[PDB]
Amino acid sequence: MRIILLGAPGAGKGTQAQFIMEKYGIPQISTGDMLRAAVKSGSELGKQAKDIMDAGKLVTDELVIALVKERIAQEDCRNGFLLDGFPRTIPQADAMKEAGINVDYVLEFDVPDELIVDRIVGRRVHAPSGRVYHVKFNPPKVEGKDDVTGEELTTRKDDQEETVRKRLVEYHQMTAPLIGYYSKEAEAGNTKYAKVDGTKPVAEVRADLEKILG
Ligand SMILES: Nc1nc2c(ncn2[C@@H]2O[C@H](COP(=O)(O)OP(=O)(O)CP(=O)(O)O)[C@@H](O)[C@H]2O)c(=O)[nH]1
Ligand SMILES: [Mg+2]
Repeated sequence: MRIILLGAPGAGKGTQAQFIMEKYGIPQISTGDMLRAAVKSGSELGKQAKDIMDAGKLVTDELVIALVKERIAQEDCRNGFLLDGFPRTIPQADAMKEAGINVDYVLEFDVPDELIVDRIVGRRVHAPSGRVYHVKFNPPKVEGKDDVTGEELTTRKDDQEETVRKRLVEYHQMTAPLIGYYSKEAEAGNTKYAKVDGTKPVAEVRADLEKILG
């Protein structure tokens, strides 16, 4: 089973990764994990990636696709793989096709923007220890305090509402054509495509996934 899982930043698609991995006996793979592992390994692609990253440059789509192709040839992908959060653009999807990398399902994990903003802006952290909380959905023991140390909890600057909203605007503009691309691929019989309501309780999402995936 070969699955691409797509979702907006903050939607929390990763909440279903372990369910999928355990269902099919497949690893969760990502461009970030692939790059880190390649650089650490000193492989040929890893050396190219390290030189680019060490200069503060972005790896090319061609190198990213080559890393995907290499990753899925590894023995742990014999049963398939869960490719998390990539492709991100039509050019990247077409490069997957040109390279010969088809998947069985593309799953779009949807959460409304306003709920994403709620899910994120309510987060609070204790930076010294990296413990995190949420005001409405997972309140702390003592209002505004880490129930351990009692130091004033903070909010991460990346989690500021205006930064969150800007990220979502950019994501939808980038992703709309890609969703349409995969719906077309499904119409052509090359893959299957389904949207998932990620706002539901996790067991409800899981049941919806089971109906999609058979
Ligand atoms: N912080 C940050 N994240 C970004 C940016 N652009 C895209 N992202 C993506 O947004 C996500 C932010 O993480 P988080 O707020 O935990 O979102 P999430 O949906 O719960 C994480 P997951 O997709 O694994 O379930 C990351 O997956 C990150 O790769 C950016 O400019 N800043
Ligand atoms: Mg994830």
